Amino acid sequence: WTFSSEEQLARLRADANRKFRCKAVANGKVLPNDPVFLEPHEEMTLCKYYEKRLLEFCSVFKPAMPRSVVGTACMYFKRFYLNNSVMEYHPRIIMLTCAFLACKVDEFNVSSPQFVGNLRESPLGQEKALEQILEYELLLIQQLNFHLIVHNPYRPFEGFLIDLKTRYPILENPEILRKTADDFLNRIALTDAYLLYTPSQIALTAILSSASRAGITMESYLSESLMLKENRTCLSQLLDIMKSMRNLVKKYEPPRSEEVAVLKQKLDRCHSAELAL
Amino acid sequence: WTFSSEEQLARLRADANRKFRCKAVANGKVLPNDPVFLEPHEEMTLCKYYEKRLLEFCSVFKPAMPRSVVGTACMYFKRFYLNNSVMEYHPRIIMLTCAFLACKVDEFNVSSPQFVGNLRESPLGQEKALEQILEYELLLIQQLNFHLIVHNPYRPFEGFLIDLKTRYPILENPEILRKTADDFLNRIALTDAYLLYTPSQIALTAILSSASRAGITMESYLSESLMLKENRTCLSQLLDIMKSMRNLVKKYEPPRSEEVAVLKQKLDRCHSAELAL
Repeated sequence: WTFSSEEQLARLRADANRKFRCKAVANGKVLPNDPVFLEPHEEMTLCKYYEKRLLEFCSVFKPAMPRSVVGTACMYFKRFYLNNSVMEYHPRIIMLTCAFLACKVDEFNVSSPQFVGNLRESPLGQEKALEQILEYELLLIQQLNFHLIVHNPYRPFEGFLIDLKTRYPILENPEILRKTADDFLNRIALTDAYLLYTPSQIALTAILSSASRAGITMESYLSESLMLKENRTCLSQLLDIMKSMRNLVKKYEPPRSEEVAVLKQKLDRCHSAELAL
Repeated sequence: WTFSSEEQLARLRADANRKFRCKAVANGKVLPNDPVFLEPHEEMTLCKYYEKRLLEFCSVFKPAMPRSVVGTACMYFKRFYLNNSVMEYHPRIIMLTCAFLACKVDEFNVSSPQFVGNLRESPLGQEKALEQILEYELLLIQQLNFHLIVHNPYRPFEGFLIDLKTRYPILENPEILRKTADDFLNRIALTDAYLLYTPSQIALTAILSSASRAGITMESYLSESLMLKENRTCLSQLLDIMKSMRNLVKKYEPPRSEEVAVLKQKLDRCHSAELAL
């Protein structure tokens, strides 16, 4: 569950898209080239959109949801779709299933009625969503190969922040660093970076690249402090990895208002006709 | 998930009982020798009772539930409690969670509202049960070590029945054999036999021991047909294994009406006071 390239994820996602196309066509009600089907690239936009809808949900989640939970939930959502089609299991539901499962896994103390209680729908509407999470729970757990422990960036982040503040007492005002570094971490979390690097490299990139966004530079930081090494890197590599992630977020295209509007409708029209009977 | 003795399961169950006692006592509200706690032997009675309540539920389950499902569900229930206390997770709920998970795992086509629809409770009461299954789903899956595939006796049973009817055309009236052998299989399913032997040995014992209950004896059956061997046994062992299971069901003490009434009340009084805060 930590891959070697954007190409490797591209392939997996493509496979998932074909597998459904073939299943749908196999179950007769549609021709192989029917434009009802979403293209891998279209699935992606919808996933970007839902991952954002996922983030919003967690942000407003009244019983204040810890960042370990929101991070875990997003990792699930991503991994699910590396080999599953948006056309087969609706991401509106899978998204909410990832949040719930994540609360359970991370032992975040919240009951299901409390959880669905955070949805802007009538009491029965919310009960209905609770029902759908029961439907997809095992599916989600199975599609994750039963590997539910996900290591988030927030832990090594707090550690790097600690390292800096005691090592460079000048910046004893990290309250500014943290907020910036958090903003940047959120952007990385929206790319495939979580599936591509260690959470430490991810935490490190958020901090060094945010302090730097601020102007300040600790030219002796990596060398002096990080003579130590936990996640594979003779300094140089790390510098390239940071350049790599820093690039990923630079080239991240957010879902656009209207395309989503179209693709949602396609996705809805897809779940509408029995393609999966 | 196939053990070497009733002693091995006895130990596991005992451990589970102590672990809770210690957790409860650790969380202060109770003394180590408080009679509120159930003894391992008492847990057992309650489990026998619930496994029967489990069987009844599946029997009346309107969208006719296949025997693979009911068998799988009972295996879960048993395995859950090999290392978990009835005092900690109520078997009324775990029982229903095992049924649901089993429908999902075996791909028995039934939705959650359909499932809970089979409970003799008001619409909200049933929704409440659906909620509790969502609560315990992951727990159940985790406590099963993520091993959800359970091989039932019904498959090799149908095969042995086929073997007999073509090999001894006299008994071409197996409709009688089957019903008897099924009745006996139900009795084995209530003992630890499922956790102790292969489903083939279990299927074989149900058939050979039921034909025999009927009077008829095929002295050339094992030797002539079963020169073949899939599950460890130089004839002799098998004969001893059949003697073993045949013994287990002989010495199975069903839960008694009033003791249950008491133990339920103890169990309820247990879940009543916060022992698990």
